[PDB]
Parts: sequence; structure tokens; C-alpha cells
Amino acid sequence: LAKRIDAALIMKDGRVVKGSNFENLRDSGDPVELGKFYSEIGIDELSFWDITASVEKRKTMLELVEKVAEQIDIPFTVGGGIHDFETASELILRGADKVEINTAAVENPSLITQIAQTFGSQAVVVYIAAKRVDGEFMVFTYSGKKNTGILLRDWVVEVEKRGAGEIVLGSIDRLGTKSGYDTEMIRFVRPLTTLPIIAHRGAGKMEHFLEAFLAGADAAKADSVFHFREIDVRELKEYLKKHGVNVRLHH
Repeated sequence: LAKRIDAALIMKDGRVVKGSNFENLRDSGDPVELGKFYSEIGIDELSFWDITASVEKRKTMLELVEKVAEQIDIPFTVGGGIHDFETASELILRGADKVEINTAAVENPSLITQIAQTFGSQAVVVYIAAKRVDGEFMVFTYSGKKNTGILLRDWVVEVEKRGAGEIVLGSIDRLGTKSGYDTEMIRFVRPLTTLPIIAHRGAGKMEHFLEAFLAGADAAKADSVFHFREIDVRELKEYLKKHGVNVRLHH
């Protein structure tokens, strides 16, 4: 399949955290307007991550999903504190194409299977945050605070066995950096799974996306480099096509 370019948006209380630099938008911090714009200029899929406070979170995420499904015609994923099947279900039914889970999946891998059995594997995205510790890739939960002691190698295989549809591979060793995606980590995971691999963390320039795809990623996700206009999405896709990457340009 064509390589995918994904834009991630962090949100809180229905607002894009730290907004964006697109002066042309009516509200540069509105996730619906920003997402529709990305879909117009060439983003392939959107992912929304919510960090709203606990008492308003459930209704806030449902309203978000409802609004973006109305206005956007590319697939989108929703995530952020999704801990059980009922929460995932009502978000998909309200409009999301996919849900993203991480900590709750590590603590109860059967949750992956639970969601897939009603919504299909393609609705389940598992985010794996990994980091080198004493020479081994380890899986971390709770926003990177807990070394689970689980080897990246083992968790990737279990995630696929449990029925996930795709994996986001986030390198904690690259967060906040602009030196490139963790291509060693991507190459390490690639032989272990047939699932689509979405690269995350470290992107700083268009060449980093080419590197990630050469490493075996099926998609590359980024956020601030797009929102603050360090990389133009249309230029990025033209650059990748130029150098041989296959990218795309109900009763």
C-alpha cells in the first residue's frame, strides 16, 4: 500500500493544545477546522489524543468525535485514557474509525481482542512507547513513567496475536528531538510483525520521513512539525514521490 502521512493533534477541553500557526484559519486552535484543513492539503489520516480532566472527559471526547466525523472524509483515530470496551465502543459508534490504546492494553491484553471482536482488528491501534534500557528495547506505560520490564520484541508479537490492526511505534529516545525517527527501532520491529507500523517521535525535516520509510515504516506520524509549519505537508509528499516513495497525491 501507499505510505501514509498522519497528523496527530493533542487536545484538552475541545481545544488543540498549543494550537497551530495557520493564520488563514478562523480558529487556529479548533481541532475540527485544523483537521479538515489537513485533510484538504494532503494528510492521509488524523489522530486525536485527549487529555481533558476526568469529570468532563467522556462527554468531551464524544462531542469531538461527532464533530470531526461530520466534517472530515479521511479516517481518524481517537485516544487518551481509553480503559475499557464500553468507552472504545461508544467512541467508534459516535464516529471514530479507530481507537488508540496503550497502558490499558498492556495491563489487560484481552481488551485488544474485546474491541476487535465487535469492530474488527482494523479498528484497534496499539501505541507502543519504547526505550533502550541496558541494551534492550523496553515497553513503558503511564506516559513513559513506568518501565514494564516487558521486551518490545515480546509485546509486538502479543499485540498482533491478540488481534490489533496496527502499531504506533513511539521512541521515547527521540521525544522532543528533531534528529530523525528512530530507524534502528523501526528496523528492529519490522521482521516481528505483519501489521502496519506507524513511526512516531523525532521528525524534524522531510528527509526523516524518507529514512523512516526506508526502515520499513508503513506510515509516519507527526504533530508540532506540521502545526508550527516547520514541514509543509504538500511539499513533503512531493519530496517523497520525487525520491521514489509511493505516496498518494452506506444504508
